[PDB]
Amino acid sequence: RPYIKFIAAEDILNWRERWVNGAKRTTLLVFREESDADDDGYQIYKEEVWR
Amino acid sequence: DSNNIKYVREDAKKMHKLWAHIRMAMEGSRAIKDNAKEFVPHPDNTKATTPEGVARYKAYIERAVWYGASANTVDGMLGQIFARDPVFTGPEDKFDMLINDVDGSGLSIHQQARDSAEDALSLGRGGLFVDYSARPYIKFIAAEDILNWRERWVNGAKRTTLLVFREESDADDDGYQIYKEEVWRELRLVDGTYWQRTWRENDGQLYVDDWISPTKADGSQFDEIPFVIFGSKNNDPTIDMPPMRDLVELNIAHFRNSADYEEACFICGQPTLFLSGLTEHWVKNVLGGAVVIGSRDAVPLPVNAKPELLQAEGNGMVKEAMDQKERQMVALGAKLIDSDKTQRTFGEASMEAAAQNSVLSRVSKNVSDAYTKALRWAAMFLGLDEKIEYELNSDFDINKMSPEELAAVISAWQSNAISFTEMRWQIKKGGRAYLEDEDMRNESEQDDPL
Amino acid sequence: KIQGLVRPRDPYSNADVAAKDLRQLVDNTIKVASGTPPINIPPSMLRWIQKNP
Repeated sequence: RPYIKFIAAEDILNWRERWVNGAKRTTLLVFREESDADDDGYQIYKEEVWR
Repeated sequence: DSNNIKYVREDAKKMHKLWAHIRMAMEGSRAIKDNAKEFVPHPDNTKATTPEGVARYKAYIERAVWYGASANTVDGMLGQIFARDPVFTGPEDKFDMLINDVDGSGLSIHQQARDSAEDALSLGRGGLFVDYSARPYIKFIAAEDILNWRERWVNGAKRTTLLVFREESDADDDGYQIYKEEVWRELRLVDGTYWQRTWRENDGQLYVDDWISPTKADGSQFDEIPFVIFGSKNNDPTIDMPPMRDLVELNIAHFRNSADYEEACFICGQPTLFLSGLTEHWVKNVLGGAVVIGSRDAVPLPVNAKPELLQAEGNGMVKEAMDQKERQMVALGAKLIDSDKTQRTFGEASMEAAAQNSVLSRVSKNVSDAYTKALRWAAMFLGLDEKIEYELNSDFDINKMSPEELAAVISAWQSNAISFTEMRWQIKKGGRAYLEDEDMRNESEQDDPL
Repeated sequence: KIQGLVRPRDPYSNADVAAKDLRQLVDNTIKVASGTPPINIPPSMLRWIQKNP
């Protein structure tokens, strides 16, 4: 199924706008996603994912 | 790996301080004065080290008056949220066990809803757990009891994998004493499959139980943990900031300024004679170490002896600070106090009522859909109807229905515009009828008396 | 407790009797504080053998 994420403002960190055939096309957009670690222990880490 | 289950997460430890302070503010002056070190700094710590300093601080604190506006604000918020009763949608005779005694203690679902809404309005967190014994039991887990939650992507979606909370019991011994035996529940979600394990301690022994996967009536186990962390903002594991923080801070400031004001009132609130231009000769001979001040007796004084009564004048800057903090709390749009002196021209507050009850319209929705999700989990335990809901009172500032209101509702039902059950819910909400709809239908089936 | 709470009497006579007071024995409950010696649990040793800290 599709998922509709929500990216906080500080996470959106790069983008571009190139005029292609007289149109504004966003050629690039890079944002951050942040999660924990599934160590078998109960300790919590911080992992990073860049989409 | 049977790891540290009493491990409390770092953000939970971070929030415990504010949670405890909010709790003491709710319990009122009894707790605030008891823990006065955290709230009211000592006027002079150098003296405070000395025993006369601690005696002075005890006198300074005992004279203080805690305003108790946080308790009234919370109480008022719940009053608007819980008027008449929350509405249950779906089958009712097939769900009566979750309604009459929600957790097998004779406590109705609406009273647990009241407790949960209060706990979410006070410190902005909560929890509802669903477990299968037969009958499903809805739990209520305080903000301070949830101590671990792990979130990752399972199939590329924000999923809750680990969740540990605390359970507290009182051992059934032969005597009458009370003990607090403690239970830890570990909820795990591996590879899209729910799991549950139990930890308990008693008589100096930590026990571990086998992993179990509670299954629905039709089977296929469970795909998500039956636990919602309902808060001020949303039902996400991340801590939602307590909505009561600002009001508490203002009330603490008002409390310490009240301490200052009361010290001033006790010391310099009584007039004093201040007999200037007086000699010990005059005192010891004619005054004789005593003065009669009443109207019946007249006291003489020597030349250039000016008497003048001194007392601290009113409207001091401490009192204006106190009044400003009372007004600041009112400005913070908090239902802590009601002023009869102030007046309102009607029709104005109708615009702001939307913003006045934002927190209410938000916590009500959060608690409502959290309870709806929990009831859907219970239904999947019993394979009952899954398209059921639970809604709180979304219409605040309730009041009795006027004759025009009642007549308009009747006419709106005589037209095919409002449902009959909706009409009856209107009339009950406005306090104009009390019996159930079906009992009324049965009473109105018979021919009219005439 | 009042030790001499019941005393004989002679209804035919009128003699003096001494008064008795109410004492209040007080109980007690001491507090004992215990603790744990410091334990060195560096994560280095646990991680060197693949055990979570």
